[PDB]
Amino acid sequence: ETCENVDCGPGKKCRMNKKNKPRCVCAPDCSNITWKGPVCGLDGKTYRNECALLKARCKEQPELEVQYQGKCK
Repeated sequence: ETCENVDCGPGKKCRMNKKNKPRCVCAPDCSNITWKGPVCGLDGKTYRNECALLKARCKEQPELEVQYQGKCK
């Protein structure tokens, strides 16, 4: 019933939802990133930046990566 003493692991952080229940939500660390502009994902969708691609990777697509820098065609 609280975020205290709850370890979500790497890439996740605990957060209380609208029901006062602690949940592990995707909170990827993006400090290691080099290119800071938009990136084209292996799903063919552009992401405003890699940080966002990592969030989506963690939330829905495990095999998602950057297939090239810049916007997708």
